Amino acid sequence: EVQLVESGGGLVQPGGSLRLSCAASGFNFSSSSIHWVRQAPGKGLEWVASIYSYSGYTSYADSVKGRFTISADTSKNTAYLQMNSLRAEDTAVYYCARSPWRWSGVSDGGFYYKALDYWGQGTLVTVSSASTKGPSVFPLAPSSKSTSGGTAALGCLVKDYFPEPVTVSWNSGALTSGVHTFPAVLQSSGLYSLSSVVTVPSSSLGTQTYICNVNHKPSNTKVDKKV
Amino acid sequence: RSKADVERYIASVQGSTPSPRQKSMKGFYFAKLYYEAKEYDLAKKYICTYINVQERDPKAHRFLGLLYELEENTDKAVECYRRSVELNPTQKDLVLKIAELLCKNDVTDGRAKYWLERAAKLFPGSPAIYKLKEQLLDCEGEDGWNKLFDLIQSELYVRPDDVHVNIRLVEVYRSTKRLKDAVAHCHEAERNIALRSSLEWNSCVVQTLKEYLESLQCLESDKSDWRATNTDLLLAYANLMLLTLSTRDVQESRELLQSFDSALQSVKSLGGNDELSATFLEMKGHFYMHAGSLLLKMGQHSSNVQWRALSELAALCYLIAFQVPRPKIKLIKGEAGQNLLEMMACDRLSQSGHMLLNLSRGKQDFLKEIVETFANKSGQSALYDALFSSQSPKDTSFLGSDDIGNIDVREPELEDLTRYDVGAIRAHNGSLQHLTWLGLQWNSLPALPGIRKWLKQLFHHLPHETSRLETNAPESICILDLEVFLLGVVYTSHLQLKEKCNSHQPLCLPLPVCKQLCTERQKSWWDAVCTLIHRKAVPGNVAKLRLLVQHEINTLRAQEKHGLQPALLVHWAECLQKMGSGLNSFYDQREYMGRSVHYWKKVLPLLKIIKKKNSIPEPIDPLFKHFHSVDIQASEIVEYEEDAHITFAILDAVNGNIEDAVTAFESIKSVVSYWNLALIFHRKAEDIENDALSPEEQEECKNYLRKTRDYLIKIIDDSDSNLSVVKKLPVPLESVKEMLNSVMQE
Amino acid sequence: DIQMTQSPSSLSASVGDRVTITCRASQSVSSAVAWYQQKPGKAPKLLIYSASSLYSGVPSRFSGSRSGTDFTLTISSLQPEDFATYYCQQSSSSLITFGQGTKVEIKRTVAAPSVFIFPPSDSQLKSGTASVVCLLNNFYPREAKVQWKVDNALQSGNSQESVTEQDSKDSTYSLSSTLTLSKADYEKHKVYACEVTHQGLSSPVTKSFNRGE
Repeated sequence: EVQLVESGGGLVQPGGSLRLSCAASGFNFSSSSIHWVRQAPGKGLEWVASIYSYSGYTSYADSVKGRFTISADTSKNTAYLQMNSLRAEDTAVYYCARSPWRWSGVSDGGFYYKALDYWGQGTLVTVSSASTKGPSVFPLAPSSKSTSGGTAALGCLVKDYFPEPVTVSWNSGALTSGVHTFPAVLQSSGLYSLSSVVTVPSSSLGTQTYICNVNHKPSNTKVDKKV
Repeated sequence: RSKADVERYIASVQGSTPSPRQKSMKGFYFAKLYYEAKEYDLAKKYICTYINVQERDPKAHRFLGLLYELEENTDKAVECYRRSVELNPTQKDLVLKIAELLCKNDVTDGRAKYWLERAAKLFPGSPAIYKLKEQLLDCEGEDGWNKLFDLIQSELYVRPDDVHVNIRLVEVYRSTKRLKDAVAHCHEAERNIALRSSLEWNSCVVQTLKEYLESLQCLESDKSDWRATNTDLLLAYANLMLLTLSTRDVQESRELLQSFDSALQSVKSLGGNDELSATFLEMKGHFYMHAGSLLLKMGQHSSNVQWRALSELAALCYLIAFQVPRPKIKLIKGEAGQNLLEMMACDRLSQSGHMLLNLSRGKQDFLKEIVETFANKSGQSALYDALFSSQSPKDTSFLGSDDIGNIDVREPELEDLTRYDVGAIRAHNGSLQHLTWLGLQWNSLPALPGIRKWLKQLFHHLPHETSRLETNAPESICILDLEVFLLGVVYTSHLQLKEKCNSHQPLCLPLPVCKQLCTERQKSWWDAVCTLIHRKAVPGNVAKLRLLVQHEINTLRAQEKHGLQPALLVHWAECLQKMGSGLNSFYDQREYMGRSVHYWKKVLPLLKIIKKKNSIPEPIDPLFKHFHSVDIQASEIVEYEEDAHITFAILDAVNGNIEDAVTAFESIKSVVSYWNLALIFHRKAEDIENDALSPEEQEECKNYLRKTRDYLIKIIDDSDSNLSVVKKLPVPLESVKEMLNSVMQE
Repeated sequence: DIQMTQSPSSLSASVGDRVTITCRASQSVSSAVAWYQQKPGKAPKLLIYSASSLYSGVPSRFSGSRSGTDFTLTISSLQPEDFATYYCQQSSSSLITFGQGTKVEIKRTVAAPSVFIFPPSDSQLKSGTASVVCLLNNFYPREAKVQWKVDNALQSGNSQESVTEQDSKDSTYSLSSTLTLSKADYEKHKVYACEVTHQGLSSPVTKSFNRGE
């Protein structure tokens, strides 16, 4: 019955602005301290903001000090993280969470929170001046003649797309096992790129038609490619 | 001397020299006696008129400068001395004064330096000369001024609701003469609900705005935003008027009215169809409303003959206000601004509304007479007379020029009034003073206010009842606790005022005029729980605020050592039963009925001891003052035992113990038991009425619907016959008839 | 500034093991530390609060402890559902900081990656770029090092790689290495070799292709 819902994410251009909304329900929002914690891809948790339980004095990490502004509204029973002068470095998954007054203590020189009990689903925020774009699929077939005995390896290269995510399937889901689709990497240009591969018996190569199906929904792109 | 001695001399020389020129040439000698009778808003206008004909008198000019010095208006006082000095150079002491005042107010301008040089050569090396030399040096430098500004801003970041700090920001802006920034912050700050409630802040708002209007910067910049800032002045005046009337004395309130009326006359000429015009509309109503409240304040202290005439006069004022239509909300630029304006509108209609009623309850169609007799333009002059001194020009006074056309002379409807109150709960930041007033105004009416809706408008998403009722920790506060609290605050307040007047009407007092109606204990609690909920507390004071609330919880829930007189508990019990018994949803019904049973279960032990004419153990420093005025008597015990047994049955029914509920309901032939019997017989019928099912059962199902029809008919039959029964109905009569129509068509 | 240094960065264990993770506070910190479990992509969940107090609902096999400025999370008997990343968190004056994190990977026997190199496709050369792909499939452990040779010449700063998470069936990883530069530079060299070093390889192994085959 108690939950936190994050909203107000999405992509934005560097130097722009966004506003996240953390909607709370089930606990008295007045006596709870609200925090925001971002996490870049493959990185750890970074505390970015806090709001003392019953009054709402702000406190930010120096990585975002002066740019972000966190607020709490009793009437709307919702907290927000206003973000300005967004940089590519701020690209990360932003979570919110509460700490009851039972866990919020004030001491000489600042206040402390014992732990973060309730967490949200986490809303994504991408900051990149690269504009939306569909993927270009380049096939990766085996230049092998039964190299690894009875099994060979094929794959597809999904490249020059923005933004995440891309989804891949083989033979429209017929070839489920043996597949390994790797996470994408930010090419210095600004567009992401990944690879998808599968191990299949070499004896069946040339008989069973192998096709990778990629779908980049943010740009309404669909591409099937045989190898 | 007194007020009569000086205002009677008006007719003395008025009958000796009636021409306008000689009438104004006596202004200095008129003002000569008002300065002695402690009238400075009046003496100011008297001398100022003599200055309009005798503009070359150095004595008169200095006298006004010395009077503006008492008013602490440095810019105005200095200029007056300047005129007297340039007319007559021999006034050395004024050259010192000018130099003395220029260095104390602001040194940034070289004008303070110049006048100091002259002051030196007029008084060679006098003790004051060095004193001024040190004063001029005192003021900080550019780095120093910027240094102070950063403190205030850094201080305002974490303390935006601090009255003093925000005031200092306006003073710092004004010291650097960047008044545009002063008003800019002043405007963005009139959206703060707390600052808007600060008497001293609004006073600063009136000045910083006026200073900007006359300021050279206002004209040079543009005439486009001129209207925007002008609106805030009117808004500030309304807020300032509300506060001055309550705290300040009779004299100060009247003086503020004149500034209000001057602004209105200066604004009406522009008109138009934008925020300013709409603002003028709503503020116009406030003017009369407060003016009516102001009128009633004077009459309270005065004799009976003046009271009736003044209350008659006030009744017209409130009427004028109520008539004024709801302002055009769509026409404002922003959501915050428009919502504010409506909030004030609701406040106007609510406050004026109850007053209109309380004054009209005195006699039969008393309102009609008020309009038929004083709606005449003769009343307009009788109003200006009682409020102001007739000497002021009646041409530029908005009061004397308003077109009083077609006064509705229609008493207000309760249903409209309720929605006005509910919409205006946030008008005065929900001060327990505000609510305790409203709650008392409805205490004399036959329809009760939607208190639970008031609290929902203030503390949003605060649960009706907290799951963790076991402890008294104030994180478990519930809208029920508050509703139970306000009930006692008003039940207590009413009894206290009843005792006061008995030693010496109580309903008739307007909201500003009356003093604190609750105990400082109660007020401290409400202010605490409010600051806590809205998240405007202080990290350090959190634990103290938290404990202050916790202390009283055990009393609002009738736990260990509750300072509750049995009568107050009973009042809580029935007031929640009937409050809940009219609700539609089950969640709310259950909660309100639960609490009602709870309080009942705590009283009945007391009633039994009282039933045998024994003594109740009186409390130790109770939260809600005990009174023998309402001490329970044996004559009423059996009724409560019966009325309580109903509340028990109702909860049994809501929980599922229909067998025990019906057995009890049927035992007592009460109007309320019919509506309950009917409502539960209808449910057993409707569900089973149309599904495929055993025919014998279907006949039994219909049989219940037949009982429903009969009980509703018994209600209406007994209702139409006697009025006392109409008031006992747990729901409105039309609601009972509404069900019956559907019951029979089924 | 206070810092929570978490160790180890990556841990490998099997079911039933008594596992230990530790965080050191630079300055002397009071018992206001917490522990969290974050499964891949999901939200972080609270395990221990106030250093050694168990959060209601957490299994009893979790326990927190402190010694000096070193805080330690202890799992008495590891379970399959506990194979996730963990974080330590301190709350000092008006500031919260987290450890770098600790990934608990399922331990298994060693496996050698079956490598397959792939050339850039005709379609990609049409665009004007050239990407070489080097697969490392179903190996263990995560640690490995790949190097690129253009005509037996080391390359760095122009290629990248990414690794899959530990598979659910065999508990093995996979790596895709991409060497990206212009077609012009790709047509300037003939031989291309991808070398791999790994604990499972008896000796380093390399596979290569020549433009045109």
